[PDB]
Amino acid sequence: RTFLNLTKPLCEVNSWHILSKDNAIRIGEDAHILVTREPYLSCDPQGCRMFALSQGTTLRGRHANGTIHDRSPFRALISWEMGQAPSPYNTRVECIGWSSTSCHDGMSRMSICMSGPNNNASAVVWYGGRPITEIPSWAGNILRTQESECVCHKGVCPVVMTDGPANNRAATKIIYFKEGKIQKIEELAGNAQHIEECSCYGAGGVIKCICRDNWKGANRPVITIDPEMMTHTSKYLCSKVLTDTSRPNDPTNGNCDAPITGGSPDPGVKGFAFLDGENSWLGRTISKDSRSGYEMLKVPNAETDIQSGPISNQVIVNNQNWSGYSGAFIDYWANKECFNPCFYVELIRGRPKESSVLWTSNSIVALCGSKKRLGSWSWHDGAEIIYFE
Amino acid sequence: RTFLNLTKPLCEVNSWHILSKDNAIRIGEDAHILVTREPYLSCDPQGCRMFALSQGTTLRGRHANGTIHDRSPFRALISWEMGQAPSPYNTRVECIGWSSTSCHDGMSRMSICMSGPNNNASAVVWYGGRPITEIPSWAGNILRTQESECVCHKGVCPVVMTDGPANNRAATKIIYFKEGKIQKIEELAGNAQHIEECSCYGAGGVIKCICRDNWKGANRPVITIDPEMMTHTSKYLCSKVLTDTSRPNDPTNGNCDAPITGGSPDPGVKGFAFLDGENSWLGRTISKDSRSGYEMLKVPNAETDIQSGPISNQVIVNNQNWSGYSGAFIDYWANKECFNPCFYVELIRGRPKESSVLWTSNSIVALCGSKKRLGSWSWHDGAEIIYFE
Amino acid sequence: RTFLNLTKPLCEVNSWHILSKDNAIRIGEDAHILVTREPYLSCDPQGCRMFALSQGTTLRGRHANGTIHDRSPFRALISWEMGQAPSPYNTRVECIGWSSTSCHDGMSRMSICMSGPNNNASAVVWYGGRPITEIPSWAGNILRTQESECVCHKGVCPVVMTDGPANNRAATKIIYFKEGKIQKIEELAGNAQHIEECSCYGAGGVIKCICRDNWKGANRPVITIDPEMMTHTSKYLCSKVLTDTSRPNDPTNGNCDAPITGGSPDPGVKGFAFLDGENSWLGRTISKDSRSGYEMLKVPNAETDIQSGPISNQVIVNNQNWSGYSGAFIDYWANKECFNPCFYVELIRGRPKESSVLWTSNSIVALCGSKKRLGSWSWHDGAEIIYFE
Amino acid sequence: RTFLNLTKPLCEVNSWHILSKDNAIRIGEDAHILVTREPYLSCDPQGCRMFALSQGTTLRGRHANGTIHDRSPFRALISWEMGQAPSPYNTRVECIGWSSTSCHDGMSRMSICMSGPNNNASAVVWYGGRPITEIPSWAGNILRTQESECVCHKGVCPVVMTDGPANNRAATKIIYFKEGKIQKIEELAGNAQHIEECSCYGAGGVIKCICRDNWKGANRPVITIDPEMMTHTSKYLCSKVLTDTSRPNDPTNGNCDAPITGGSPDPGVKGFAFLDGENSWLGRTISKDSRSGYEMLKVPNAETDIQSGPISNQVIVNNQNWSGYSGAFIDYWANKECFNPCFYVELIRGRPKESSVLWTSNSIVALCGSKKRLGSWSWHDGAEIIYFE
Ligand SMILES: *[C@@H]1O[C@H](CO)[C@@H](O[C@@H]2O[C@H](CO)[C@@H](O[C@@H]3O[C@H](CO[C@H]4O[C@H](CO[C@H]5O[C@H](CO)[C@@H](O)[C@H](O)[C@@H]5O)[C@@H](O)[C@H](O[C@H]5O[C@H](CO)[C@@H](O)[C@H](O)[C@@H]5O)[C@@H]4O)[C@@H](O)[C@H](O[C@H]4O[C@H](CO)[C@@H](O)[C@H](O)[C@@H]4O)[C@@H]3O)[C@H](O)[C@H]2NC(C)=O)[C@H](O)[C@H]1NC(C)=O
Ligand SMILES: *[C@@H]1O[C@H](CO)[C@@H](O[C@@H]2O[C@H](CO)[C@@H](O[C@@H]3O[C@H](CO[C@H]4O[C@H](CO[C@H]5O[C@H](CO)[C@@H](O)[C@H](O)[C@@H]5O)[C@@H](O)[C@H](O[C@H]5O[C@H](CO)[C@@H](O)[C@H](O)[C@@H]5O)[C@@H]4O)[C@@H](O)[C@H](O[C@H]4O[C@H](CO)[C@@H](O)[C@H](O)[C@@H]4O)[C@@H]3O)[C@H](O)[C@H]2NC(C)=O)[C@H](O)[C@H]1NC(C)=O
Ligand SMILES: *[C@@H]1O[C@H](CO)[C@@H](O[C@@H]2O[C@H](CO)[C@@H](O[C@@H]3O[C@H](CO[C@H]4O[C@H](CO[C@H]5O[C@H](CO)[C@@H](O)[C@H](O)[C@@H]5O)[C@@H](O)[C@H](O[C@H]5O[C@H](CO)[C@@H](O)[C@H](O)[C@@H]5O)[C@@H]4O)[C@@H](O)[C@H](O)[C@@H]3O)[C@H](O)[C@H]2NC(C)=O)[C@H](O)[C@H]1NC(C)=O
Ligand SMILES: *[C@@H]1O[C@H](CO)[C@@H](O[C@@H]2O[C@H](CO)[C@@H](O[C@@H]3O[C@H](CO[C@H]4O[C@H](CO[C@H]5O[C@H](CO)[C@@H](O)[C@H](O)[C@@H]5O)[C@@H](O)[C@H](O[C@H]5O[C@H](CO)[C@@H](O)[C@H](O)[C@@H]5O)[C@@H]4O)[C@@H](O)[C@H](O)[C@@H]3O)[C@H](O)[C@H]2NC(C)=O)[C@H](O)[C@H]1NC(C)=O
Ligand SMILES: *[C@@H]1O[C@H](CO)[C@@H](O[C@@H]2O[C@H](CO)[C@@H](O)[C@H](O)[C@H]2NC(C)=O)[C@H](O)[C@H]1NC(C)=O
Ligand SMILES: *[C@@H]1O[C@H](CO)[C@@H](O[C@@H]2O[C@H](CO)[C@@H](O)[C@H](O)[C@H]2NC(C)=O)[C@H](O)[C@H]1NC(C)=O
Ligand SMILES: *[C@@H]1O[C@H](CO)[C@@H](O[C@@H]2O[C@H](CO)[C@@H](O)[C@H](O)[C@H]2NC(C)=O)[C@H](O)[C@H]1NC(C)=O
Ligand SMILES: CCC(CC)O[C@@H]1C=C(C(=O)O)C[C@H](N)[C@H]1NC(C)=O
Ligand SMILES: CCC(CC)O[C@@H]1C=C(C(=O)O)C[C@H](N)[C@H]1NC(C)=O
Ligand SMILES: CCC(CC)O[C@@H]1C=C(C(=O)O)C[C@H](N)[C@H]1NC(C)=O
Ligand SMILES: CCC(CC)O[C@@H]1C=C(C(=O)O)C[C@H](N)[C@H]1NC(C)=O
Ligand SMILES: *[C@@H]1O[C@H](CO)[C@@H](O)[C@H](O)[C@H]1NC(C)=O
Ligand SMILES: [Ca+2]
Ligand SMILES: [Ca+2]
Ligand SMILES: [Ca+2]
Ligand SMILES: [Ca+2]
Repeated sequence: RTFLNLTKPLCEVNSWHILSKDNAIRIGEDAHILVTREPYLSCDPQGCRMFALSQGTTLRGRHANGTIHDRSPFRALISWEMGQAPSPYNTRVECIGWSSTSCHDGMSRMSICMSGPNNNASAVVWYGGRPITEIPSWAGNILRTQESECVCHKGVCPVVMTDGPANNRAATKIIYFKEGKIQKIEELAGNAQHIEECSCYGAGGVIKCICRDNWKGANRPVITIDPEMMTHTSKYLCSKVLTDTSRPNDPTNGNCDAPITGGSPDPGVKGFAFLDGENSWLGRTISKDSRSGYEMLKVPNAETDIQSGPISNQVIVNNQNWSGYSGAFIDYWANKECFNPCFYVELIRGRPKESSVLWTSNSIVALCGSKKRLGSWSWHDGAEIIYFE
Repeated sequence: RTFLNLTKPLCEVNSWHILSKDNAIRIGEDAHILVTREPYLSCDPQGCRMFALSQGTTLRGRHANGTIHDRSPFRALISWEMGQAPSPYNTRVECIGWSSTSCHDGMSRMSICMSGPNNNASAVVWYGGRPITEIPSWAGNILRTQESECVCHKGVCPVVMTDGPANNRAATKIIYFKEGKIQKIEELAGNAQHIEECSCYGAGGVIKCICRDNWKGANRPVITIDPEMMTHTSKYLCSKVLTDTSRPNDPTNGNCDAPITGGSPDPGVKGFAFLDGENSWLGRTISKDSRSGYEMLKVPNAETDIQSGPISNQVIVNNQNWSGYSGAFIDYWANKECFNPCFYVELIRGRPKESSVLWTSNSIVALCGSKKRLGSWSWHDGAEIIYFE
Repeated sequence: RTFLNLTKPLCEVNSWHILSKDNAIRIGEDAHILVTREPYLSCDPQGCRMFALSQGTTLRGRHANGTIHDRSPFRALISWEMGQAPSPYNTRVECIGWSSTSCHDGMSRMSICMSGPNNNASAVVWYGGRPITEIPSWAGNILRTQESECVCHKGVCPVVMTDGPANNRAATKIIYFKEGKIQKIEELAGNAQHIEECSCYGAGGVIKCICRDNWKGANRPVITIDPEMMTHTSKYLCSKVLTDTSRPNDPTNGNCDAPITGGSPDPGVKGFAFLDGENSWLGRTISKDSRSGYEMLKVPNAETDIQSGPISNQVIVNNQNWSGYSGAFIDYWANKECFNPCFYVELIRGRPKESSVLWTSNSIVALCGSKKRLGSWSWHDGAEIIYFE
Repeated sequence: RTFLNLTKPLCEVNSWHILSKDNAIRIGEDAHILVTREPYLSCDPQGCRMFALSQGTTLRGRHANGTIHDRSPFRALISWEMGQAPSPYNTRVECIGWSSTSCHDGMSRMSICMSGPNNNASAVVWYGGRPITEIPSWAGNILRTQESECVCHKGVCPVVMTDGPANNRAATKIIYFKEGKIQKIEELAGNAQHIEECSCYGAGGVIKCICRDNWKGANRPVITIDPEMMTHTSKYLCSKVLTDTSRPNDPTNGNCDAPITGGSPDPGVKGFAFLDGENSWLGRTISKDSRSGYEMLKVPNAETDIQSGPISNQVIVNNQNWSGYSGAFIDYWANKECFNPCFYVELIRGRPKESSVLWTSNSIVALCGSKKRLGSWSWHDGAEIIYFE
């Protein structure tokens, strides 16, 4: 039992295989399943777990009414065994709040939750199930973080947090933790103009965080982190293949160093990418307007080449079904010589796209890379909204 | 593993961070959640757990009708993983009865329940999950105890118990346990005139229990116990900031050595304080009349100065929401050179304040100290009573 | 871990303290609780568990209809953590069938279930969770066993089984198991004329089993087993305090060596006694006709003196409430120099006594000895049958 | 822990004893039980577990409507503690998909699930709870596998898989795994003309797989695997006692090297046999047309002798009750000098035979061999379909 070192390179990926699917909304039509959103997965030496923000109600409960609302005192980060649906009976409360991240350093799990009023939020940083550190809001406007896993190297786990406007310049910082205790704080530097909801992974001693610019860019920011020196750089994905939502049509040429703007009507969604030269994969919603569909695109040199475009594709969720947030995680403790990319998609059901119900929740699907050429089908949520009417 | 000793000082506390919230009434509107009251938390080397007295029914069950009643043969002390709500599926029965305390000595957990008729109640003392000792009523009138955790030092865990009237002089004893066996029994000594429902914590080799005088006093008794010498003293909180409910307006001067009378309509509520010179915090309901709201007041020298008043505050539960009991606990096994104060508030829903339902139950919120200046918002229960009509 | 040796005497018992209560019918009015009957408790080095025969349905399920029926292919011996109610989610299936026993030898648990048709039943004997031995019916008429725990000594665990009529002379055997394998089989010897449902405990190298004569006697048979020699004797309880149900009024003199007839209208009920000279306690129903109420009577020399009568009494279940089977168990792994007697009462609800519902089920209460003089109250089931109409 | 080696012979079997029964449909009438089909059991050093393919809904859920359908993105292989019913709360997700196998090699469990569209399905091979290998369809037509446990020897676990028509010649392969990695792939050889849903067990260094010829034969194919050389042969069960469903009347002689055709209206059902000279047992449905009843027949030399017929029988499920799939498993880690045959019967309820409900599910019964002559009765599902109307 030792601190995780990000020594290994990323595995070659040619297609994506199914890892897990919880069918939460289908099950929760009758069983006692908690209302969630903002899910993710995170692993540790023993296996992987699902994580999400509970709304502190079940899906069939009367309190599901009004769960489109983002921030309340009734939310918490919960975790559970991968593949089960989240019930009041099988879920571990990691921390209390309405924005989270979590990662395992090889010894113990760090979980962070922000809570409080918009003008005076605070994070509590847990390690090994105990609270270690608290961090007050520095800009007085919804202190918040990744909504997917963080990554650790030799016990140091960088976390990206933002405080400030969601629709204008904000105050992002990279906080470097060890055993839950702040080792260093950096202000965001570089050419990314706005940072939300980073999706982060490690390979060859480098952590890359692929984020949501909610202010300008339909191209995604990328923060590159050295967890040994505890330093970073930022810019945008170079590729012309735009991967936020909403977004305009892909232009001739992307831009490494500035946002590519446009699209309607929404300013962003959490997303991810794996960036490894020829071995690069970008996720995005199929729709360039709405959180519908989900596709993986193999885009060689997406990180460096403004003319890069897709050479493969795999549909994860068909464009007749609702998607949601997406994020990266890796089973860093697999018995492999390489770290194999994995990702999840949040399958949002209910408001605001399905207004015949009073609630908003999600289910989860997760996939990992394969070097083989595997066939694909759509892993949509599967619930019938009529049954909830 | 070793027996806990209380040699560490209390941590400096400048504000309170969220530790846990179970949202039990919201969840229990639809899921199978047990009806409880008299909750608390208690920790051990592995972590902290939630505790409460079940009523032996679920919240939506027909048998929730009538659960304002305090003492029945269907009640039990239950414990569960911190943050979950208490269901029939995730709860451990610690002991049977209708008044309890529990605490971990570093090796094993002691749990004590009282049961029986009013005139012939008895305690059963459990240690490591096995029954060790039984204690028959000495005064023939509802033998009872703290309703929050006890504290242990070098194997010795003092517990404060009362037997006798709730509205007149009663027979309080301090019973000193080791591995669930009585080491010594003391009658209450000193200037506290009536003792109920002590909230106790250790620091600096000293256990302080802040109690409820249900006879005359709107100021809270304080018992100070030396667990090495197995002796105690008692008096009242000196501060003019009165902390029982009901209470009169705060007077110009408190009284260290007599009850301050007044207040309407209720004789008392379980509460707590942390008393550490300048580093002193008093909890109380916001209402001076009713169990609504909850505030933390930093009252330097509350223990010693009749003129001591607040220098800061933090609303825990707004005064538009119901509160209930509150009590002290500490994670004495944290990785810290000091013991950090924690507390909970019982958020009572249903009767008698909400008589549109037939039941009485509660949810839990718990917070711990921070040296930082954290923002705050109200952590009220969050259930809509209309949904239960 | 080591094999249990019955090296200690019984503890002195002056009164009985509450050990556990599951409130299963109150909870199972709304939560998913299995229909059961024939419960017991059994301990091991880690603590004690509850056991019962499930009916393979929940209480509120439609399949609860008709659960007065004793023997179906849907029944199983389930065990669960002491104090919880038995749900589909917290119960361990020990074995399949409609009559059982179970005991822990200090290394692993042996469980035995009988199943099959009346004329062709069979036992399966499990050890450490694996099936070891099978035993075919020898008399072609409902091969069956204790319905409470067995007892082990130096790895030898005797079990009493009957096969044959319930209303005439039957073929009872004592089978001595070690690690689930048969060591020896004895035909019943001595003066007991009919044996059902033995309740057994150990002390001082002797196992005593207090049974139900369903044929003739209102006095209970007593089998005395030597688990080292693997031999036994039998007779009846001597006391004039008759403890089966139904029974006649207590005569002025018992009978050590023949059944005392009389009683209407029930031929018997499972019960128990602790027999230890002056330290002897007899349980029975308060009603002499019906499974109503439950009392403990201290009857010095009940085992040897036909004139022995009660010197003290404790009501366990008042005679306005339903009782049921009762049986013995001991926490042989307690940290005491003596083995402390415990018992349980099955609190039967529904048919036949409560015919306004379609089901028959039970809850459990359990108590253990105290040397103190504890007060008592009634530990009845607590469910309101009207809520199930 | 060490790799399992198939060193032991089969145990003599003269009758079958009950091992487990989950009563899932009875319980699931009211409790939250997943819809399933294609169940099995599989053991490991600690005991045995139940397995099945969930439909990603509860039985009383609205999503149970349409669960006759075989292949959806909402299915998964789930496992749970033997004898419990499968709920969302007690089931482990082994892998995602709509065809499976699993087996333990003595060190860890391998589980394999196929998912995807009919023309582009893929297997994912898990070991120790982590994905190891992926296998794309080779024939573009529902890559699929055993639907009961595989068997391992010295770390090598062969698995039979088919891809191609269900009603014509298909491409079957035997894939030999070690630690979830492919050691060798063989095309099916020998005289079996069509292979589906193999039921496999090991004894004396040989693995025997008794399968389903869904194209022609009402006699069952038998694949014999040498797990050290990683080679096999195939033919049919010799015996005139035909054991697929549907089937014609048993002919005067069977045929070891070609299918015996006929029967109406269905082309096959998954089944099993244990083949060990005299000590040979064949399962089959009692009906020759429908999945009704289930019987075990002792058919000496069924593997070699075309004139072999039954010398004994045991009814497992009477012919007034629905059966379903059946399969082999063995507790290879029992404390016996032989490996004792076990099997399960899938008890299918709902569509198509019970059209008054919208769903299809099942419960499980499992039995193992006994050398004794045990009595038997019918272990039918036991649910009342009227309660679901
Ligand atoms: C970001 O978050 C942080 C932390 O969550 C937060 O920090 C707080 O900042 C405020 C100032 O903005 C601090 O407030 C101070 O509180 C001091 C003590 O207040 C309590 O006690 C008062 C005295 O009570 C006694 O006597 C009265 C009158 O006779 C009697 O009613 C009482 O029963 C008792 O006997 C009391 O009046 C006061 O009441 C307020 O709060 C209660 C709930 O507790 C509420 O019910 C009341 O309605 C009322 O709101 C309170 O209970 C106080 O002495 C201090 O006042 C001095 O300084 C101010 C300048 O700020 C002067 O105006 C004043 O003259 C005083 O000399 C001041 O009010 C608070 O302590 C901080 N808390 C912490 C934990 O740091 C920030 O506000 C947040 N930022 C944003 C933008 O939200
Ligand atoms: C605090 O709680 C404790 C714990 O429960 C409690 O302590 C008990 O105190 C009472 C006295 O208050 C003690 O009662 C004694 O019991 C003796 C034995 O009684 C049993 O047997 C009697 C005879 O039974 C046989 O004979 C009759 C024919 O005579 C026949 O019907 C029977 O079938 C049988 O053959 C029997 O009469 C008696 O019945 C009582 O109790 C049963 C429940 O078991 C109930 O259903 C009946 O309605 C009835 O109440 C019982 O079954 C008894 O010998 C003894 O009598 C002497 O003492 C009293 C004074 O106490 C004298 O008045 C009398 O003349 C005798 O000299 C007495 O009844 C009991 O043993 C204590 N138990 C323990 C565990 O200590 C405290 O009272 C509680 N305090 C408060 C304030 O509530
Ligand atoms: C077994 O399943 C396999 C796994 O899914 C499958 O293998 C797949 O085979 C298909 C057909 O051969 C291959 O498709 C090839 O894909 C590349 C990549 O195409 C993607 O990118 C292009 C270009 O996008 C950009 O420019 C367009 C054009 O101007 C803009 O609109 C856009 O915004 C971008 O700037 C895009 O046009 C493609 O569009 C397809 O896919 C999406 C979903 O991702 C649909 O929404 C869309 O309508 C259309 O169907 C696509 O996004 C392409 O260049 C080649 O020409 C070819 O199309 C897959 O790559 C291959 N996948 C893998 C993982 O191997 C097998 O086909 C399947 N077998 C069977 C029998 O079903
Ligand atoms: C305690 O329970 C014991 C456990 O069950 C039980 O012991 C059983 O005792 C019975 C009665 O002695 C024995 O029966 C014997 O069985 C053999 C084999 O019978 C099976 O095979 C024959 C031949 O089948 C083939 O040919 C026929 C006709 O041409 C075809 O129809 C069939 O397809 C085959 O091609 C078959 O006729 C038998 O049919 C019976 O059983 C089936 C269920 O399997 C029913 O559907 C059917 O109606 C009929 O009842 C059977 O399948 C036979 O050859 C002997 O002559 C004799 O019948 C059991 O073998 C024996 N079992 C064991 C495991 O020991 C005890 O009886 C019981 N005690 C009490 C008191 O109940
Ligand atoms: C869902 O929640 C909304 C918001 O609380 C409920 O709408 C309120 O209903 C109350 C009681 O009738 C009104 O007095 C409020 O003014 C309404 N508020 C708003 C914002 O509309 C609605 O009733 C709930 N629906 C259900 C079915 O519970
Ligand atoms: C809640 O509990 C009360 C008390 O048992 C019930 O009130 C009784 O109702 C019974 C049955 O109709 C009447 O005979 C009595 O008049 C009532 N007793 C008292 C003290 O009021 C009430 O019915 C229960 N309510 C529900 C909905 O279960
Ligand atoms: C069960 O599932 C079927 C299939 O989805 C449902 O049938 C549909 O019902 C809707 C609403 O009545 C109709 O618009 C469609 O025409 C039907 N579709 C088909 C394919 O038949 C059926 O309603 C469901 N039944 C229940 C009780 O949920
Ligand atoms: C507050 C800004 C932030 C990022 C743009 O909004 C997020 C957008 C969300 C969204 O676009 O769906 C939902 C998130 N729950 C919300 N985060 C919080 C903490 O409320
Ligand atoms: C019996 C006196 C005691 C302290 C005043 O009453 C308490 C008051 C209560 C209260 O004020 O809410 C509830 C407690 N459940 C009750 N305790 C018992 C054991 O019934
Ligand atoms: C079959 C005789 C036996 C003992 C008299 O009957 C018992 C009586 C019972 C009873 O008196 O309540 C219930 C038991 N479940 C039953 N046992 C079985 C195996 O059916
Ligand atoms: C696809 C052919 C295959 C074997 C003949 O059909 C099976 C028949 C079934 C059956 O006969 O009941 C149900 C199985 N779930 C199905 N398998 C799959 C993967 O769909
Ligand atoms: C108290 O516990 C601490 C930490 O285990 C230990 O170092 C110290 O010696 C203890 N003091 C006493 C007097 O037991
Ligand atoms: Ca954007
Ligand atoms: Ca008071
Ligand atoms: Ca009798
Ligand atoms: Ca066939």
